[PDB]
Amino acid sequence: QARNYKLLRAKEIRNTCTYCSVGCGLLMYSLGDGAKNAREAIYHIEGDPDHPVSRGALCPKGAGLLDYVNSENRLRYPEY
Amino acid sequence: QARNYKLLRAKEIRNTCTYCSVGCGLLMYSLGDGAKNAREAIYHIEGDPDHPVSRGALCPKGAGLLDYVNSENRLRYPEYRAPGSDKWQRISWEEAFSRIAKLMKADRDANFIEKNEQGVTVNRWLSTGMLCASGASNETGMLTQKFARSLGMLAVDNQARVXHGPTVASLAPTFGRGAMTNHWVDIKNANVVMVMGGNAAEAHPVGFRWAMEAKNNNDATLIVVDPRFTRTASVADIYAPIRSGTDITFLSGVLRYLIENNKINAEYVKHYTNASLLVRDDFAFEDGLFSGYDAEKRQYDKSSWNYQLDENGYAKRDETLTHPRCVWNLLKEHVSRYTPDVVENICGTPKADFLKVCEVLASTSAPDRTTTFLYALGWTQHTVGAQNIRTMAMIQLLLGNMGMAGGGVNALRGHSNIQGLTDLGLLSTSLPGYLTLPSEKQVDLQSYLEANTPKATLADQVNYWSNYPKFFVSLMKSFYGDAAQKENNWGYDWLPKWDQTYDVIKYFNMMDEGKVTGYFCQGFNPVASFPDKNKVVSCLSKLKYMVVIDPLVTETSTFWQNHGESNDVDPASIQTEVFRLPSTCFAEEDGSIANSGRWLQWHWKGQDAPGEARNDGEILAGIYHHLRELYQSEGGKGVEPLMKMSWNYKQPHEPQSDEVAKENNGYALEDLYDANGVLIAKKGQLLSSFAHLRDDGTTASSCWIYTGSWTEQGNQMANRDNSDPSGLGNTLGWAWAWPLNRRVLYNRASADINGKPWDPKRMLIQWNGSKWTGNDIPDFGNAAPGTPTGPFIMQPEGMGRLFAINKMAEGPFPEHYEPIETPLGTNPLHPNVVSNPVVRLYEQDALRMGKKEQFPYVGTTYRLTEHFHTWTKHALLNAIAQPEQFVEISETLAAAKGINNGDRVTVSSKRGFIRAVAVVTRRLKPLNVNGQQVETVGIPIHWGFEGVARKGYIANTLTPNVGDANSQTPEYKAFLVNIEKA
Amino acid sequence: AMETQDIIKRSATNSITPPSQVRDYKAEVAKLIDVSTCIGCKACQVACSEWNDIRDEVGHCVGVYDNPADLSAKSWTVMRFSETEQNGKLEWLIRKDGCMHCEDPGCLKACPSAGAIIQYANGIVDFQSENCIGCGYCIAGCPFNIPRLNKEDNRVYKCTLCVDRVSVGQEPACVKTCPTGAIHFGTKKEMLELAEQRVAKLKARGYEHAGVYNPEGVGGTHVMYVLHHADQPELYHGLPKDPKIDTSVSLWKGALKPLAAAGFIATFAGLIFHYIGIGPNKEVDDDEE
Amino acid sequence: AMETQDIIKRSATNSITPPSQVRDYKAEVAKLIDVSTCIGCKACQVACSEWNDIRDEVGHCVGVYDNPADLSAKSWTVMRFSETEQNGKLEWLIRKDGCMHCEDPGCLKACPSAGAIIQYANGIVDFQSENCIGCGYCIAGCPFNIPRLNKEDNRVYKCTLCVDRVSVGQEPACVKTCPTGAIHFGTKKEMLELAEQRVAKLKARGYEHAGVYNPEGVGGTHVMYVLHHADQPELYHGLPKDPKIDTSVSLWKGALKPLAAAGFIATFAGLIFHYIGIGPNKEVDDDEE
Ligand SMILES: Nc1nc2c(c(=O)[nH]1)N[C@H]1C(S)=C(S)[C@@H](COP(=O)(O)OP(=O)(O)OC[C@H]3O[C@@H](n4cnc5c(=O)[nH]c(N)nc54)[C@H](O)[C@@H]3O)O[C@H]1N2
Ligand SMILES: Nc1nc2c(c(=O)[nH]1)N[C@H]1C(S)=C(S)[C@@H](COP(=O)(O)OP(=O)(O)OC[C@H]3O[C@@H](n4cnc5c(=O)[nH]c(N)nc54)[C@H](O)[C@@H]3O)O[C@H]1N2
Ligand code: SF4
Ligand code: SF4
Ligand code: SF4
Ligand code: SF4
Ligand code: SF4
Ligand code: SF4
Ligand code: SF4
Ligand code: SF4
Ligand code: SF4
Ligand code: SF4
Ligand SMILES: [Mo+6]
Repeated sequence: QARNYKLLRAKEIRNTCTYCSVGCGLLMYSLGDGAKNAREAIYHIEGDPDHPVSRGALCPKGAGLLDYVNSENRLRYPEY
Repeated sequence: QARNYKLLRAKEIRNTCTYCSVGCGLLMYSLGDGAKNAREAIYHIEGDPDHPVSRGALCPKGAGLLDYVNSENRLRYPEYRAPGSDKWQRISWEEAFSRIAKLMKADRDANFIEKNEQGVTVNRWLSTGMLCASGASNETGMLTQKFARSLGMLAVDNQARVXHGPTVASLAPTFGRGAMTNHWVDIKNANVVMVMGGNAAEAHPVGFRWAMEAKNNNDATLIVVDPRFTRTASVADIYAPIRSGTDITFLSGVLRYLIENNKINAEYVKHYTNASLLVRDDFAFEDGLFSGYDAEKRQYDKSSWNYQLDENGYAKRDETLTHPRCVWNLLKEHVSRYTPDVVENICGTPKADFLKVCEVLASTSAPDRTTTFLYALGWTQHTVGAQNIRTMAMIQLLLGNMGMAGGGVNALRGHSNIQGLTDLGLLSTSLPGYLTLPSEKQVDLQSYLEANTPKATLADQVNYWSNYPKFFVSLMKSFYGDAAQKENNWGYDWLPKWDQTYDVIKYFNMMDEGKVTGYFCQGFNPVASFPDKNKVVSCLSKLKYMVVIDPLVTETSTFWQNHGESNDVDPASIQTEVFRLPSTCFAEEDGSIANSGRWLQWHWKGQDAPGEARNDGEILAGIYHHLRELYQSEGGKGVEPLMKMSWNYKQPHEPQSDEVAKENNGYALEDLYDANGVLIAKKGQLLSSFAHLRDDGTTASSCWIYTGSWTEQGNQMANRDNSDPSGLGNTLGWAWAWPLNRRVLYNRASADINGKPWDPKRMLIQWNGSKWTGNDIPDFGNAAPGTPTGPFIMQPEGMGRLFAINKMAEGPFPEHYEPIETPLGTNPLHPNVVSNPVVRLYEQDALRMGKKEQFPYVGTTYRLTEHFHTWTKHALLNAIAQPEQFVEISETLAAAKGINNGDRVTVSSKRGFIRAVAVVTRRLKPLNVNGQQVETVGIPIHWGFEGVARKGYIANTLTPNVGDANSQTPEYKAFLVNIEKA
Repeated sequence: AMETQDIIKRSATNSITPPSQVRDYKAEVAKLIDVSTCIGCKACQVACSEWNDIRDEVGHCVGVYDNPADLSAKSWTVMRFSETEQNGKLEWLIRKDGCMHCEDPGCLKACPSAGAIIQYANGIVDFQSENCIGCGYCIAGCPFNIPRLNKEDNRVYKCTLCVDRVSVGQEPACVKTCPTGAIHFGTKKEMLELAEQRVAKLKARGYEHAGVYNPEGVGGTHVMYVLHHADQPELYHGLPKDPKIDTSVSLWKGALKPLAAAGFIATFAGLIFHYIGIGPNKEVDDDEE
Repeated sequence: AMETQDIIKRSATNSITPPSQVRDYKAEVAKLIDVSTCIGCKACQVACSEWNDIRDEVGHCVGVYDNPADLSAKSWTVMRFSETEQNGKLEWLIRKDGCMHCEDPGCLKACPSAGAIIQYANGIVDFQSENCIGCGYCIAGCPFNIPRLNKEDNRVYKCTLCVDRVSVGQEPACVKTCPTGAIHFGTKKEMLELAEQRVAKLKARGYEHAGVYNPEGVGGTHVMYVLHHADQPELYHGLPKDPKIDTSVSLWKGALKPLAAAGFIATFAGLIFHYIGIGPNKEVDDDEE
């Protein structure tokens, strides 16, 4: 049968798209249930169906947020 | 490993079962997470484990809801059948609305009656009528009420007419209200559960769990008295047979037994019933007739059926109960004739069985033991239906079981919302909140209010109906708003005034005479449900137009179509224009419905309806706005009453459920103050209690008993707190019950005159020195223990009536009368008066009645657990459960006719025939009655000519067109038939 | 297969190569059907088919309430009705029928296809269809006549004890739906407790032979009954008295196999050593000298 | 395999041994892509790859907005752009491309490996990779040129209609994400209804040949389109007009097999009966007498 649904026990967090002013609602999913010993890591993001403006939709920018959050070019340390 | 759990990411929606009145909670699952791009589709439904009544359970009907919601027979598009045509033609919604409005306006302009012959404005329309949907929400109900009355319609009925009308007609006069007195879970507190005049294990299965809880875990005795050994009998401690139509004899025999053995709660009787009141000396009964009979009009002059009056105008009393004219002594005399031998001779019930029942019931005369009665159609569907119920209610008063947890009268309602539609008044002469439309003799507001506001008949009583004016004026403010003012008597003359009651049998008699032009069938299938189907089809064929609103294909919508023996008509000869409009079902709208225990429960939408189906309010609005616009530009008759009705919704073409529910609850139209100058409510706010309604135009409510359902604190019908602090099964935090959340009616009677509980382990209310408090909301005011104030607060005398004064059509005490079609051809108690002397029987119907020489067996109709009327046969799961039509007969009758189990047979009556498979069983046995052997042929009512189960015949092809003398509810439960091998 | 690593029995699998079962520390579960509280509503039939995505045909009425008339590939549970006067008065005995989830399943014992039938540590016996060859041996091996072949795919199907619900923590669909609570579910240990409490109550009402149906002949079952007349289970539409795997099936699937194995090996040895020992039988072994 | 017991078609499986499919009472689902409401944003490409855990290479621009330029093992859906003046004025026709989930799939029909391709009762056609041998027959069998081989594991991949989401009650990722609602999802019955309503609106705007693309040649599809110009599907970057399984493929996978089977059996019989009938052809059959 099909692979299991990958978000079944992930932590779900509400947020807003970071790009344009439409303000689409997001539902972000992190590995870990919030316990102190688990360092949360977002591994999937999709739309919030209840948001009145976006109603679950996300354009290619909002839909690809995972690759920005986890970009290889994220800054890690103060540099001089 | 196992297949993955199929609902893990589905949208979960809470709703309520759409079939019977138990009101089981549902959890529906839809494909899609609610995103706008995903069109939700329900693909699974199961129970809600937190619901206090169902606790996750669902019977085969509720469990198979998916197959109804997704039935292949769901309606998708507006369809039209032309005069003489044999096919449907799809049309647009706008075409349907315009065509219907045009037909309605032409008919209303031609036949509207502005004034009657005595010069009184009556504004009534009688040539077009409506049947209303008891399976639809309360909000749809109110919109229908406004639609119908603003147009002046009086031929407006819902299923109550053919169902529990007799209950309202008997329980209201006896206790003050016509509703089920306790609630489902409360049944678990009973010591004796009596199932007579009903078959709860098949008709209300999930609710019946609580009777099984009483039996299995409260050591209760379960008794079943029925002509058939049913599935309820399967689990009963005691089963006793009875001939259909003889309940009054059996129950009157119980009354005689209790009185003779002094098995009564004496203090309860002395104080809480009218046992001590004195009856006029001219009241009498002899040889089957009470005093005042007018043999030519076949009605009674009820002047003598009243109390003697004292010097202050109140009923005279004799607290010692020794006066020959006290109700108690007259009751004793009346039932003295019903000995065990008489019961055996008329009912067929063996004396040994009857004794067992008497003894067990008698054991509950003790203050700390109770019997609860669970009944429905076995008692209501008779020409003496209301009197059947009167007798049982009297028994509960003698035993002191009213107002008690585990006691009361649980008159189990039918349709999921028949309670709501009755509450909202979708009955010929009714208005919401058990108010009444003006009769044409009441020429002004003053006369109208005086006729409907009862004067107290004993001093120091609550007599709450004295508040009638506040409820009426508030209703008018809700209907008309600013147009209703003191100056024009709150719009009084805009309401249609009645000259008589336009019940369904009467209206179809009119239809047969060509007096009816059009008819609306909203969630009602008369071709299947009305008596004498062959006559019904003949009547409908005379209509010029018919509008059907339903989520499914119904036999009524296709009455013009030939279906062989099942419906042998010639389409070319029927000129009726038929409109079939596709509506939503329960799962496709939000709204509320009232269950049997008076619980108004909210439910939520799970998916959009299929195709172009629209919600009921949208359909009414489409027709209504098209029609009113025609009047705006053309003028016509009865323009003002139609145009003044309010339709104050943000989107007039799409009224929302919350808007209507709030109207029903009510609003303060000006700031309101109590007598001490304290603000009770601000202008514009929702009211919290009907106690705040006023008769001066400052308050509005379209259903006063619903005030408190949606307040400033929110939608109480959506409450989901299942806490039961007392352990008695009372959950005040789940949904909201009327009136004012009181779960057990008459609960002041759960305690004695000093306020002490009859059973300390079942305290419902108690006195704290200044007010009544407890495990239930007191159905009482603040009268201290020891005062004369009675516990039945809607009664002018504050008592339960053993003697029903002038309220019943055929007598203040019940009396045995045989069914119109009786297997005996006589009445053993009084041969001079065989059947009810006040029954109405039209000449045309009298000609269609059969006699025992040609139709020797008792015919009776009833339900099977697996199907709901002729509705579930459209759902595959239920069709699989009971696929083919059958009838039940005894081994004795089968042997006499040469019928082997499973053989095909033809059952017939004077009116028609059906053919079916024979289920031969010992569960049906002949009874010895008045020297004869009486056989019963049982006919389940679930098959017909539309659906996915095997095609069959409408059971009503067999039934007589005659009903209860009070409500005109058909005698579907006792008639005559013959049977032959087929 | 074996992803759950709690398979305690597997069809057609040699005893010396047992199935993966390290995760076997789990409580056994059980369904308890108290027929004395059953009202024959058939809600269980409907809930089962709805949940399991199956629909049988619209049948016929042949004189009884029973319908469908028998279990089938599309009806995994059916209510069976019996009217009797054998105990002194008319009684309508109604019993829910379907897989008993035997501790020692005859279906699994008779099955010739490796992995077609398995038993989980919690007591559920289930069919793994990918391995079913449609031989029907399980129908005869079953003491309760439960397995049913689907003509459309040549495979057997039956009640799975809602393994897809139980595996993730939820009770079966029929259990939840039962209007009167005639059907109970939980750990077998506590269901046995509830059964004995119910039997005590029935005895107090006059049913001196009330009892729990949990047949020792098949090692106990994970679907049990509380019966008013446990001394006469046949009254409930043929429920077997003292059921057990048939002796012919036990011999066929048991001793016959190794016996045949020994014969084969011994025969091969004999013939081989015979040829070698004596040599061929040709026309002339004499003029070879 | 077959855990869901609702497999209505399975590749390289003899017709007399059908796959497990007792749980087949389920409504067919469908995705409806209304190209007249599509804005060519590519959100669907992004949502698909994000959800499915796949990433194609960073390609090149060769003069058009299209990118990636074609479906691949790492791009299960791609937007295809077409500029035309064929209808009287400049139009930019944009179409989402990917598996059509055909009712009668050519990929499954051409596949030679048992169980490598299956069709679920709800209409989803999916690849069971454990059985894929990388032959590529499905690429030619597909009327829409959809399957794509992954060089890293020799297996084909394509749009799964988000079987992992749909199986548990949620709509596909691309469906949910579509900014303008050009993509709809639900039961096929109601999607057909929405499609006809949309076609009516387009006709009212002047598109007299607007229509639904649900090709009868492949038995209908579970991914359908609403097209402004249904009379000219080629305008939408080559969408086939009246697609069907190729005649050569139908013959190859059809009649050729049993014909060859008969020849083989008949040949074996002939040769065997021939040898026996006439006997060997040795140097001297004459001095044997
Ligand atoms: N399964 C199912 N449930 C239902 C419905 C349904 O269609 N199917 N409909 C719902 C509705 S609308 C309602 S009103 C209720 C009614 O529910 P009930 O009235 O309990 O049910 P019925 O099956 O009509 O029959 C009542 C019983 O009375 C017996 N009976 C017949 N004549 C007499 C008589 O004269 N005296 C006595 N004492 N018994 C008699 C019949 O054999 C039958 O078993 O059911 C509701 N619940
Ligand atoms: N022989 C005999 N006759 C009887 C009886 C009997 O015991 N025996 N019992 C009588 C009784 S008590 C009753 S209640 C009647 C019932 O008989 P009816 O109420 O006429 O019959 P139902 O089949 O329940 O159908 C009513 C309709 O409601 C439709 N409906 C569902 N939801 C909605 C909705 O939201 N909106 C609209 N507009 N429609 C909706 C259903 O699809 C159905 O077509 O039968 C009565 N007639
Ligand atoms: S998802 Fe797209 S439209 Fe929405 S806020 Fe982000 S960039 Fe804007
Ligand atoms: S029909 Fe009645 S008893 Fe059955 S599930 Fe629906 S509400 Fe409950
Ligand atoms: S659901 Fe329960 S009460 Fe109903 S038939 Fe099945 S076991 Fe009996
Ligand atoms: S009842 Fe039959 S099918 Fe079920 S586990 Fe037992 S032997 Fe196997
Ligand atoms: S039919 Fe039964 S015995 Fe045969 S392989 Fe399938 S499960 Fe095993
Ligand atoms: S346990 Fe599940 S599979 Fe078995 S009868 Fe009940 S609902 Fe059906
Ligand atoms: S997400 Fe929707 S609008 Fe955007 S390119 Fe894909 S189908 Fe077109
Ligand atoms: S589009 Fe091609 S890959 Fe997709 S289902 Fe159809 S034939 Fe198979
Ligand atoms: S490449 Fe295609 S045709 Fe070849 S085995 Fe894989 S799925 Fe089948
Ligand atoms: S349905 Fe799922 S697999 Fe197919 S294109 Fe959309 S997101 Fe990708
Ligand atoms: Mo009813």
